[PDB]
Amino acid sequence: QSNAYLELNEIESIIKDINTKAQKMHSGIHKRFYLFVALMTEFQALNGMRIGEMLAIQNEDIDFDNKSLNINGTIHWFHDESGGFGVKDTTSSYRTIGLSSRSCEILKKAILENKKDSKWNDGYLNRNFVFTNHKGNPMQTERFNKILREAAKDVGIDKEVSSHILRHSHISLLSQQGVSLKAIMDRVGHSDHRTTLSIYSHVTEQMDKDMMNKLEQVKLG
Amino acid sequence: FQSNAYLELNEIESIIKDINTKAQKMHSGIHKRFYLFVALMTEFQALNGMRIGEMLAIQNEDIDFDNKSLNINGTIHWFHDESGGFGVKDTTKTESSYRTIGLSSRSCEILKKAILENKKDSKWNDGYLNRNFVFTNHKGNPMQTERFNKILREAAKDVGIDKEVSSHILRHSHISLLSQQGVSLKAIMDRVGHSDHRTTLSIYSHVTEQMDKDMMNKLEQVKLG
Ligand SMILES: [Cl-]
Ligand SMILES: [Cl-]
Ligand SMILES: [Cl-]
Ligand SMILES: [Cl-]
Repeated sequence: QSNAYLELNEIESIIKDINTKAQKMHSGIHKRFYLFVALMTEFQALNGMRIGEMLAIQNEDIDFDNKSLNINGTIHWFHDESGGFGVKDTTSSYRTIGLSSRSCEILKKAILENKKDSKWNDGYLNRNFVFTNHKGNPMQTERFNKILREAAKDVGIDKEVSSHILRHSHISLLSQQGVSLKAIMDRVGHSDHRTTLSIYSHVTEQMDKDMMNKLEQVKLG
Repeated sequence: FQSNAYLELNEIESIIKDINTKAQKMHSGIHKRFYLFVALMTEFQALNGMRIGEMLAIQNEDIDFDNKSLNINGTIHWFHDESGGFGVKDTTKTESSYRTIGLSSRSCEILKKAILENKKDSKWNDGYLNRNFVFTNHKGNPMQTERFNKILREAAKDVGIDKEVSSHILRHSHISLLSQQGVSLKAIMDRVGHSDHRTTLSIYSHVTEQMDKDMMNKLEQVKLG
């Protein structure tokens, strides 16, 4: 839609709820799921990629020195020869975007958890994915979304929620910060431009309506 | 098109302050009046973005203080009317940039100040020919643009601005401000009119290009856990 996004503070509150669930948990498997969904929720709100793209991120795709991420495939959901579930497709939404410092922490945290489980948990088959379940597979979309809805509801948000709304939220954020439609698309990808353009329009129209309000603040004498 | 192409808010603020400071030091009531009015005009154009000719053509009846709006319906033509008033308001339709714009409280304040001063003069000063203009000299005429520019220039010099200045830069400054506030080009255009749109366009593009470059810098402030 046109109003199909969340406010930063709504998302913050979602992430805090999920982290809270993560902390009460005893099962390490459940803890990892909730921990990671919290990371993924923030990451997507802060970077705007599709969920399929975020699930496909691998260690080599990140460049922490230059604070950039190379987005170059999505998940195909079938088993590879090793039993691993979910395989990366390399096969033109391909792009390189910039990572904030926060986004880098998020990635480092994911990778740290992954090094540890790789090393200590026999069931964790490292295939170099970053956002993984306890088996080292890219987390399944349906699972991420389920946890996200449940949190959103628990937190009293009324809107329907899913990974899409997070991507939309990032587009809404870039709009509010005065980024141009073209720059937003370089970052978020040229796919589904109708939706992107629809959000851009809605937001920039609110900003225009706020014009006299902002000018009210300006006194020079 | 450049940073020399408009003024920062604080540069405008210094200019106004310098102009008012000069006004306070003056003996001649006529000179003090010019300076006081140049200062009001400088702020008003910076806050509103009209061309100087349109600002000079503002009359009491064009202002709607209750709805905080201004009706921009004419510009000044520099010739004498049949009573000897210099500068006449032209409202011809074809040179149409006519528009209604919103005024801020400060802009309203500014207008009320100028009008109050004109009322004093209209009542006491025999040589004030009252034609309802707001931004006037002591004869009741719309102030001449060169006398505004000359004072504006000296203010800029004295305050250390090393840009080329005239009324235009104030209009450009307003456009720059609305661009930094994330106002769409369509909205800017409705407020400031379509005249010299090549310039409006180039300012908007320059600023929006700056804002795009500042993207990562802005995002660095975003943290949600
Ligand atoms: Cl963290
Ligand atoms: Cl999963
Ligand atoms: Cl005042
Ligand atoms: Cl004059």
